[PDB]
Amino acid sequence: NLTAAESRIRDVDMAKEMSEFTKNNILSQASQAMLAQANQQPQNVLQLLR
Amino acid sequence: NLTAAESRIRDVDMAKEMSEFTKNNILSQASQAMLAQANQQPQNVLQLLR
Repeated sequence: NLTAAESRIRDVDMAKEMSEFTKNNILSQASQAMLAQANQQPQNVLQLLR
Repeated sequence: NLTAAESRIRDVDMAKEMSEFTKNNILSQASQAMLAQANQQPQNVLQLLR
C-alpha cells in the first residue's frame, strides 16, 4: 500500500505526460512558425524604402 | 485408543492434504500467469511513447 502511495507521488502517469510532451512540442513548432512570419514584416518595410 | 487420539492430532489426513497441495500449486501457477499478464501493460505504454 505504501508502495502505491509512493508511486502516486513519485511515479508519473507517462500516458498523460506523453500527451503533454506532444503538446509542448507542437506549441514550440507553431511558435517558431510564428517567428518566421513575424520577422517578414520588416522586409516589406524595406519595399517601402526601396 | 490413545493411539487413535494421538493420530487425530498428529497424523494428517493425506487425502485432504493432497487436495490442498494440488490447490495451492495451481493457485501458484495461475498467479504466475497473472504476473506474466501484469507485466505486459508497460510495453504498450512504450508503444504510446514510440
